[PDB]
Amino acid sequence: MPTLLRVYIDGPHGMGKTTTTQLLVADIVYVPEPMTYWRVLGASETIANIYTTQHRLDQGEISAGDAAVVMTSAQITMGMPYAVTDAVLAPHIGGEAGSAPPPALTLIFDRHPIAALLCYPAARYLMGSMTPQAVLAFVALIPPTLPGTNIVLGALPEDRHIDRLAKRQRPGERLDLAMLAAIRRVYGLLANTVRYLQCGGSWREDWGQPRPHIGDTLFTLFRAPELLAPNGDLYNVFAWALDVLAKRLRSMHVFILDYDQSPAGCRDALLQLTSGMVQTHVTTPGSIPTICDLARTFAREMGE
Amino acid sequence: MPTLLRVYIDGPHGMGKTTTTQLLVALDIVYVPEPMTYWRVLGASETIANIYTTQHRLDQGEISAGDAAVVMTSAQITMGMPYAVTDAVLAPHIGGEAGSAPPPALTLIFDRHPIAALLCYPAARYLMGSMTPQAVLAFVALIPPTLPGTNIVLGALPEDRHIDRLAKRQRPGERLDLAMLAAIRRVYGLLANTVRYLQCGGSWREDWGQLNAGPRPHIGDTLFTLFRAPELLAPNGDLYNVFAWALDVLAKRLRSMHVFILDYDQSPAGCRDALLQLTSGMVQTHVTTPGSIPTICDLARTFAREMGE
Ligand SMILES: O=c1[nH]c(=O)n([C@H]2C[C@H](O)[C@@H](CO)O2)cc1/C=C/Br
Ligand SMILES: O=c1[nH]c(=O)n([C@H]2C[C@H](O)[C@@H](CO)O2)cc1/C=C/Br
Repeated sequence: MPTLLRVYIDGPHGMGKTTTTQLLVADIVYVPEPMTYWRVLGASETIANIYTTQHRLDQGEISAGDAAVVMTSAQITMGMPYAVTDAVLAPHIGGEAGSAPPPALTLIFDRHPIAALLCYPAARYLMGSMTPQAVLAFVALIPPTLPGTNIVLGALPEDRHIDRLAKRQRPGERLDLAMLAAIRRVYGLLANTVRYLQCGGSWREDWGQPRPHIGDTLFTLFRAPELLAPNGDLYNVFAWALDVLAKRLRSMHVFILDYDQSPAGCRDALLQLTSGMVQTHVTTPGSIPTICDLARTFAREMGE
Repeated sequence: MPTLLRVYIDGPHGMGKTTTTQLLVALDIVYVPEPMTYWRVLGASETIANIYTTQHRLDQGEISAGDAAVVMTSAQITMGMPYAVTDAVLAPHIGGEAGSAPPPALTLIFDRHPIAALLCYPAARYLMGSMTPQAVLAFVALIPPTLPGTNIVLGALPEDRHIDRLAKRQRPGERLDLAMLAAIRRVYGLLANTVRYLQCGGSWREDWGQLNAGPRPHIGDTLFTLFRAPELLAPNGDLYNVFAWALDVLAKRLRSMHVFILDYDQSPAGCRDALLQLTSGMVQTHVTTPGSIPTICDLARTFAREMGE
């Protein structure tokens, strides 16, 4: 069976992810952000909706709970194209290519399902607009990590990123620096959690508070009072959700892209990170054509 | 190599599903209750009361269509949470199908299945106007992979006996809405058909234009018919590719399930016995370790203790 190489460009927004990633593509397909689904298809102006709710809450115009139903609902719309894409792609993915020949196909996904199912929801809770239980519901629904999941997260100084973000302002966005901090922190903890997990870290054994300290992983976010029994013990439901987060993240292949550089530079770098990524076999002869079409139809229909 | 028997009893509420689940376990077996405590306090405060109140305000016209959808969707996420985590932890303990084959080492009787929270109630709420079809399809896209030996028992009870039954008991927060009752009844009815249609070779794509335990049903009698929504249709008339991909998943998820029908129009013990009879010819699965049984047993035990009653 021929091999496929899937790469998921992810990280905080405003770092130049999309720009540099189309820049290297345009055997290689680029799956963009489902902007059309966000703005029109699934609902109208989801982005605007998200940034507006926060602001009304920020300004005391709504309660933390109103911001939460809207926020939760919006996050459902946000990752819908990602959930179906993973779901349909899942059967075609086989085991890792002996890592391997040039892959018969390279998919450049602009973000992975975890952004909408884990990262953004976490950021919003850190922003006071999502319940830690809603977040934990998103985690529980995270699809099993298919082999060959290479996530490229980005690295960029804060003030440089604020400069860059001043422009990557999706339709109806608000330059919220606290959200930028929250999301940077969330993607930071995540890079740390993957390592902690890959280095043998056990959240249940470390809960009591080489490899990162549990206090520097996503597990810290869930020491939320809402998640605890009157005796301080995490409820089992929530603990089982942390077990899921743990097995979904431990098999993901993480790579870092320093965005503090020129477009051709960021782009070159990304082409560099490619040599250590895990590729896989497709399950059928028709997998490559069918995957290629999938990717081209997503772009065509939802890219904006 | 031990074998496990999983049985999810599902269907519209108010049919007596839980008494009969419990009676059956009173006759080894382990019962996994509805996570009423998660819905009342752990995940959110009075989630069921919220659902019935939100639809009401929508109905009364106090809240607006989208105001309700935003509440219904968040309420549906909370309702399904315990179901989705329990499924995710179970998954790696489930091995190949064995059949019903000798007595299983462990028998798990679940009150409802993940699709109740991620498909049925949401599809029912869509029909009630309190949810959008895009969102229902969003949930559908997140329906976890169907593990082998996924035996689902749906109930059958006459519309009238059901209404009376509903009319007698009292859920906390629930409100007698026979419009939702009919909605939930039709939805579980399309589900039953859907499984059979898929198991009879149907391809919703082949038959989209047309919109065993019996013959193959007409696509219009399956759940695919709820998605002929204008908002899911492109200008050219067909469904946008996102939504059609969601329906492919729905097909994949339900075609490997083993669905059974239990008639609830009999005494509690009658139902107890009718279900004990369907159970005999239900597909078992091996576990992935002898020690998966103890584990599985305890997971079920803790779930009950923590979220039941
Ligand atoms: O879950 C999400 N939620 C969210 O708030 N965003 C924001 C970031 C930026 O404002 C704009 C474009 O990424 O939308 C992205 C996603 C991505 C999901 Br895949
Ligand atoms: O998704 C759901 N949503 C919903 O409205 N309910 C209602 C039914 C009844 O009124 C009450 C108890 O099941 O809650 C059940 C479920 C259970 C899903 Br698992």
